[PDB]
Order: sequence, then structure tokens, then C-alpha cells
Amino acid sequence: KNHPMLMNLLK
Amino acid sequence: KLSEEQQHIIAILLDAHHKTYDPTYADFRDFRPPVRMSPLSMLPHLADLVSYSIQKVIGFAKMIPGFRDLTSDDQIVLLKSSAIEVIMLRSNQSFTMDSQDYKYDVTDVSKAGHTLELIEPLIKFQVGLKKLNLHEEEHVLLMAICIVSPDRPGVQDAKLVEAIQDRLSNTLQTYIRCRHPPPGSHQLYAKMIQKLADLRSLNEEHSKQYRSLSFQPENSMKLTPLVLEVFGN
Ligand SMILES: CCCC[C@@H]1CC[C@]2(C)[C@@H]([C@H](C)CCCC(C)(C)O)CC[C@H]2/C1=C/C=C1C[C@@H](O)C[C@H](O)C1
Repeated sequence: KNHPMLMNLLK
Repeated sequence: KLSEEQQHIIAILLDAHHKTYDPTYADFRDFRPPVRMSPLSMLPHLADLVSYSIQKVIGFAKMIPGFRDLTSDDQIVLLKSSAIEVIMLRSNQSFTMDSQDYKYDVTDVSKAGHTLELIEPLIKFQVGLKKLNLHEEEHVLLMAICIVSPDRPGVQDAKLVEAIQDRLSNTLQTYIRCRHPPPGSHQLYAKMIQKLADLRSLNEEHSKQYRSLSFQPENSMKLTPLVLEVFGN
């Protein structure tokens, strides 16, 4: 799956 | 006997933790309120608590020396697999072997859709960890070491993760030797690594009950988007 929110929070 | 780099690492993790852990619970007010009366009545509140806590764990993880050297993908895998474990770890700071609204007990967790199969060993964990009476320096090192684990499924550059962790591991082992006086230091590192082993087992059981819980769309409905993304959907 994709993790846009996790990706965004990790910068 | 702590190098300047190791002291640097501790100072960084201490500040990182201070910037991501608010002991005053100022933010808990913004969560869906806890309901105690009650099937899954605490699910909305604890889901928000966990979602909030994931955000804080991520903010902590980003400030771990060397963590920024990993690829985006490896950063994701490490956070996804360790999140629940670090939340359990960091929660030890609020755990007491003795507010009132945001003080959680067995029945609360049970009202979030979990069984004693998880709750019993989770309490054993908290008690055993509390017993170690870790310095805060050791506490923050343990959370960082937990996050940067080579053996997490899906890791690509395991050698790099391991190298980043060894640096954190050596810092802890040296800190204990130089700063933690006996008897309290007796086998302290081994006991801390065992806690990490305990956490893998707590992680697996939580995963199981989360799959069961989130299988019902009416319960999945009570979660948050971040929880669904991190813990699965
Ligand atoms: C015995 C320890 C306190 C118990 C308290 C309640 C139950 C929680 C949320 C645990 C449950 C197994 C998680 C439920 C998550 C769900 C998505 C519903 O499966 C994880 C950490 C636990 C808890 C964590 C507590 C805090 C408060 C504070 O220490 C900040 C932390 O980030 C989160």
C-alpha cells in the first residue's frame, strides 16, 4: 500500500 | 568514557523526547472524549490517543541521529512496525504501580476492543519496565534503538539500519557503565533488550486483535485515517 500521511509526516 | 559523540547523541534524544512528550496532557482535550458507563465505548478516545501518539513517535524518530540517512521506504517500514512498541514504551512514563479522566486502566483497554491476552502481558511489561527505574537517558535511547531495528520485515538497507542502531546501542552500553551505578546497573542492558523482545510479542498480539477489531467496518469506522494507514486497513 501507499502511506501518504506517514510519508508527509516524515517530511 | 562516554565520547563527545555519545554525549551529543544523548542530548539530542533527550531534547527530541522533550519536544514530543507533553506530560501535562494539554492536547488530550482535543480527542474524542472517553466514555465509561459500553461495548467499544473507549475506542474513539483511545484511537485518537494512539493516532496522536503515532504523530509524536514520528517526530521523535526523525530526530534520531542517523535516521535521516535511511531511505524514505526504510523510514516507513521502521515506523510502521515499531509504532505500537514505542507507544507502549513511552507510556511507561505515565504508568504508575499505584488527571482522572485520562488515567487508563484494564477495563478502559478492554472497552477499546482488546482482551486480557494482550492486556495481561502489557501490564506485566509496564511493571517490569518500571522496576528497572531507567534514567531518562536510557529511556530515550531504548525508544530510538527500538525504532531502528535491522530485523523489521521489509527493511532494504539492513546493514545501514544495523549500523545506526549499533551506534545507539554502544552509547547505551557505555552510558550504563559510566553513569548508572550498581546494583541498579546489574545486567541492565540485557534486561532492556529483553524488554524489546517482550515488545515484539506484545506487537504480534496487538496486531492480531487489531485485525479482528478493524474487520468490522463499524469499528474501523471509529478509528482515524493515520491509524488505518499505519496499523493497516
Ligand atoms: C498501562 C499503560 C497505559 C495504557 C494506555 C491505554 C491502552 C493503550 C492505548 C494500548 C492498546 C493496546 C492500544 C489500542 C489501539 C487500537 C487501535 C484500538 O488497537 C497501547 C498503549 C496503551 C496506553 C498508552 C498510553 C499513553 C499515555 C501517555 O503516556 C502518552 C503515550 O503516547 C500514550
